[PDB]
Amino acid sequence: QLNDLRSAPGARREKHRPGRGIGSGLGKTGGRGHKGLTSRSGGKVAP
Amino acid sequence: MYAVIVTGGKQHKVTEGEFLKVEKLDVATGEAIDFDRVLLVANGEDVKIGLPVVEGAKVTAEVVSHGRHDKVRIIKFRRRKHHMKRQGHRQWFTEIKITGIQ
Amino acid sequence: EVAAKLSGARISAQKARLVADQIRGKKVGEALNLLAFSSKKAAEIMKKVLESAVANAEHNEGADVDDLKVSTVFVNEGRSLKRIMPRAKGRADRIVKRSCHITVKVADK
Amino acid sequence: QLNVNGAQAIEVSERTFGGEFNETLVHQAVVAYMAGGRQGSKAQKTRSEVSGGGKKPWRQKGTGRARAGTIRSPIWRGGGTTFAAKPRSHEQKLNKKMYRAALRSILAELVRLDRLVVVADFAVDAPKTKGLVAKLDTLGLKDVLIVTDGVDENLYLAARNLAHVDVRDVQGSDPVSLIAYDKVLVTVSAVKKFEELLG
Amino acid sequence: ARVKRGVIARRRHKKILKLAKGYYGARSRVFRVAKQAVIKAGQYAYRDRRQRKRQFRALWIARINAGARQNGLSYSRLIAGLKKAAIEIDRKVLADLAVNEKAAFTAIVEKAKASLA
RNA sequence: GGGGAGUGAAAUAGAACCUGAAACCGUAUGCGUACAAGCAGUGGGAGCCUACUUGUUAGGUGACUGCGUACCUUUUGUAU
Ligand SMILES: [Mg+2]
Ligand SMILES: [Mg+2]
Ligand SMILES: [Mg+2]
Ligand SMILES: [Mg+2]
Ligand SMILES: [Mg+2]
Ligand SMILES: [Mg+2]
Ligand SMILES: [Mg+2]
Ligand SMILES: [Mg+2]
Ligand SMILES: [Mg+2]
Ligand SMILES: [Mg+2]
Ligand SMILES: [Mg+2]
Ligand SMILES: [Mg+2]
Ligand SMILES: [Mg+2]
Ligand SMILES: [Mg+2]
Ligand SMILES: [Mg+2]
Ligand SMILES: [Mg+2]
Ligand SMILES: [Mg+2]
Ligand SMILES: [Mg+2]
Ligand SMILES: [Mg+2]
Ligand SMILES: [Mg+2]
Repeated sequence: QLNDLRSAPGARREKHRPGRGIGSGLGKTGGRGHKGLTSRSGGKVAP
Repeated sequence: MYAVIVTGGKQHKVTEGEFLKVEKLDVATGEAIDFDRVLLVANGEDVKIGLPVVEGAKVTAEVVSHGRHDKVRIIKFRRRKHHMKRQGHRQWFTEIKITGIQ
Repeated sequence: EVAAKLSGARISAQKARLVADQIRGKKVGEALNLLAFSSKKAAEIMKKVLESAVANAEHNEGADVDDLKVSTVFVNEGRSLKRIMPRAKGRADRIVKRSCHITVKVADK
Repeated sequence: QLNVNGAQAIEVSERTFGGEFNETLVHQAVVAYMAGGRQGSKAQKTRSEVSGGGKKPWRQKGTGRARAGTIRSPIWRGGGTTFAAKPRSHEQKLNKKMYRAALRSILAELVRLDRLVVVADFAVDAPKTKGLVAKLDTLGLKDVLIVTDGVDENLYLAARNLAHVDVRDVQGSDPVSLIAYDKVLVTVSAVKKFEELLG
Repeated sequence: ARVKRGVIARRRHKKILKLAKGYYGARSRVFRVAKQAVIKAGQYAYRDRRQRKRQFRALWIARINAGARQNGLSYSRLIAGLKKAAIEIDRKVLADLAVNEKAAFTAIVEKAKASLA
């Protein structure tokens, strides 16, 4: 049945969204920290 | 006719036929319960107290029902620090009825 | 009991409360006299509503005009017309032109 | 083995039919097939494609309002979506071995659950839906998938108007139809066709 | 697939405002002031579950001291007299006996005196 | 502009017309407030009113009383 089968446990993850809520863990910042070059749009250190 | 029985680490002012809510104990509904931890027994004006405990005195009770009462909320909020946490709780209890004070 | 409404009246809601509370709970015999000599604009509108309410009881029912007592009077707020008014140094401010809904209710009890 | 309705075993290969059922592989195969059938037809509008919004509404300082740079900004009402999506393809790369292994896995559960009905031959004489309905009433099947070595014209013109019956081919079947339909109707000409295609 | 959030936010706003009812002024009818009144109320509710045991303990001690001073002892000496033996009656069921069962409280106090402590 | 009478299944579908919430503004009944000082709540709690199955049960008020200087961001640090 198409209504029954699923993937194996651990094969699929949920793509955690930064910036939603505060219990999610990535709230209000998205894992960027605080002021600095690596906290803003296009904040890419050159390789 | 009033006694002082220790049930759940605390004691209560128990009379002959009073309903009482007590913390949950491993026993089914309707079964009889005996308390051998009575601390003072009084009957009219004749009052006696236990040396560590009153000897020979018993209080017979039976379980009326079980359940959970009065859901309370827990909020651990920290101002200005980006932290808040919520939790619920319902403590179990056991309504008992008192039959006689031995 | 019977009621009468005036949905859409030029006078604003706040100004008409001070006349409504003056007659809420009186007899129609002196309610018409208080508004017949009141100095406010709301008195003319409210007496026109009250006489229509009395006429409704007289015609649609067999209630005499003597036993009627004005029971419930409340003035709500209706649509407000928005228009601008020029002011100093180029700034223009918005002016609301308010209205009200007057509901006079008389009872023969 | 696959007992045909004419009371004759056939002795299929045991690698295709009668194998371990790895459900994760089947889930991946059906997800990839169902995503590949989707046409990507979506076009929102960024802040660059919305008409207008060229100049600053007001000065940087001295106005008292918030710092606005263009009318057509995502924060503004009539502005464009901040992450407007151009049309794109939805196609997952499924390996040729992986696709065939999913067929071999699902065809085993079709035998185990007795969803697979094998017949000596299924063919209609003239195009007529009620004739095919009567033909299927002989087997007592409803909402059946008909798989044949070659889709005849008469058989194809029939069953299009029929509600729950669909006709496919061995090189036209998919992982989705084999699981969706309640019963699968194969022919002895088709079970041999799967031998060289799957194993 | 556009999702409009005008039906699920109302449920949460009404849920907060239901708990925030009975408060003065804007605290029970505007969401942005009601949420603070709920968070602060929950914090006070959490702290007062701890403080309740302290406040009742302080009241029972005060009542037992008042009941004992009428008999001829002090609370500090009364607890010592009880602890020379093991009478093991809690403050909750000593303040109840101090008020209602005055004869039983006197019968406890005389035995505490007899303990000589 | 209303009160009737009629149409319609339904006019609180009456044209400013399906549903029609929130801010906002009123009218009714219950309770508390004019000797009492502050993030307006929380723990306790008298009296009153409504409800019952007639109160070691239910709901609304909360006199009084201990603690208690809102949320977000920036910070070594904020009621600030
Ligand atoms: Mg963290
Ligand atoms: Mg920041
Ligand atoms: Mg820094
Ligand atoms: Mg950094
Ligand atoms: Mg000019
Ligand atoms: Mg204004
Ligand atoms: Mg442009
Ligand atoms: Mg330019
Ligand atoms: Mg647009
Ligand atoms: Mg290929
Ligand atoms: Mg009719
Ligand atoms: Mg309606
Ligand atoms: Mg309607
Ligand atoms: Mg409208
Ligand atoms: Mg409709
Ligand atoms: Mg409407
Ligand atoms: Mg008011
Ligand atoms: Mg003051
Ligand atoms: Mg925020
Ligand atoms: Mg500084």
